[PDB]
Amino acid sequence: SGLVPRGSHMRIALMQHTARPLDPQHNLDLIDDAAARASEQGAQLLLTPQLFGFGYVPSQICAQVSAEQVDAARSRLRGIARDRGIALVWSLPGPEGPEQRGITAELADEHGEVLASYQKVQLYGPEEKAAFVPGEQPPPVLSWGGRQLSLLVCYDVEFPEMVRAAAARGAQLVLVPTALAGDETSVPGILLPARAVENGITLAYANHCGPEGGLVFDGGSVVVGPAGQPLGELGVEPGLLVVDLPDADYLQDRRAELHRNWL
Amino acid sequence: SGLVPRGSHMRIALMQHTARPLDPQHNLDLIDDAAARASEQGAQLLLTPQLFGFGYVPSQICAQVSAEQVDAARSRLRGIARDRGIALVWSLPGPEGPEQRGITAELADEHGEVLASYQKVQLYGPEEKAAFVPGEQPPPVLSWGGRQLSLLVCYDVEFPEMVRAAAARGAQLVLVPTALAGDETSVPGILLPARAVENGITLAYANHCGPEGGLVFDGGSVVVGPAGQPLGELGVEPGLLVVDLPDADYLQDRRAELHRNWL
Repeated sequence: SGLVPRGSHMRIALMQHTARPLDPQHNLDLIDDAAARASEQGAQLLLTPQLFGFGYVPSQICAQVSAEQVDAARSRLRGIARDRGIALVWSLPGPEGPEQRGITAELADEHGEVLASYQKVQLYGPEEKAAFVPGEQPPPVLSWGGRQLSLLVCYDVEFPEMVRAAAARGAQLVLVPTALAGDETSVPGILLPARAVENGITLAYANHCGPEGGLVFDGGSVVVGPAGQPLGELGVEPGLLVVDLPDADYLQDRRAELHRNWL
Repeated sequence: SGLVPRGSHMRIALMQHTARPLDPQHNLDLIDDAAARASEQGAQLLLTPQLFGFGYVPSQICAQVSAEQVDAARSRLRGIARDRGIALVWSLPGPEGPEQRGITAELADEHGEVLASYQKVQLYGPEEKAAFVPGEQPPPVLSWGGRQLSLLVCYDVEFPEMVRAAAARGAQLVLVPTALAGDETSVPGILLPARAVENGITLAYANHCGPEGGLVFDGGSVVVGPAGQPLGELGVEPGLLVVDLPDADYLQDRRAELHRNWL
């Protein structure tokens, strides 16, 4: 949005769109188009929504999507990051067999090489819990573009423990593919701004929108800064949000040694 | 506010007012007046603000308020709960010597007998940290009026770990004397509603207001229900807020055994 400002050195983009269940040719063509568009606007990274490549249909992924088909979508996403020359964060099933995989988020750089991979720890509801194995590792944190970036996926961000875990390892910018349906306004309206304020961090949340898999996704993709203010936000239609990021001490004051015994 | 509705069995009141530093005769007369007023409106419990009886002046409490003077204010508050026949939550320095005490919150029943006592765990800024010893115990949770009540004080509630600690021990209604100054709108505007939503609990937050101890307190006392909605709220003037309480499963889903290693 506009020329790249002085005093920003990171421009990110978020893809909000409707996937077709079980049609990864169509869904990855959409991600390829968003990646081109984001790159034309001078974004360095595009964040895409949870399970976008197969559509958000956990039971049907478990029943019908083989490890080989997930690998093929993964190879094509690595091709898109490389061919459109933009870092990409996507979210696919994990690479193991259908009975042993989780839901993952991955960040690939502008060469197509995956720099960080994270397995969703907090699965939502009985369909996700039956279709995927929850992760057991804390979120990764890595230098990229001048900041420490971290990954979480959809329901994870509603647990202040999960965002606290990223921020305690140095995260400044937490990127969150999501798939939020059913007019759940409290998540982006109440919980995300608190996660940003209570850790002094920025969070980007890229959602589906529209009719998909028997649900109607909320859209509402947003980047929330460390005052809890939206730096940029979309409504309920497909869009590409592009935001330039500018260049109490809860993280120090918290009595973590007591808190960890009280959870 | 109005007759006691059908389908509410708990009416609470919150006192919002300006204390005079180092004048506990005046400040406890104000609490006595609020207690009478709350009881006339059929409230069963009155919540009052942090350190109200001596005023919010941590350095001057450390330097000039003896253990005997704190004990005298404590005895008079127990007299007010008993003589006005209403449970009272107040917040005083702890009962030990000036060098060893913390800041506490206490709940006394309508007989004047203290049912729960809690020592503030998260102290705010260098004056509070120099004047008081932080607590080391989790918040207490107890049946009262048909619900499980818990206590926290001012900055504690800004740590999702502290509210999570109360809710994990069964709290449904968390009562919070506070002393918030400097137009900190993110606390009641962003953080309190998240604490209520992310635990499915109700929180009552009773603040000072006006000119006191070289600060200007925000008022903004509020009761926030488990959707993050204000059930009742005051502005910036002295007032008595009276609220009738009606009669995702984050607390179950959270992976606490991983979270406690990641803090």
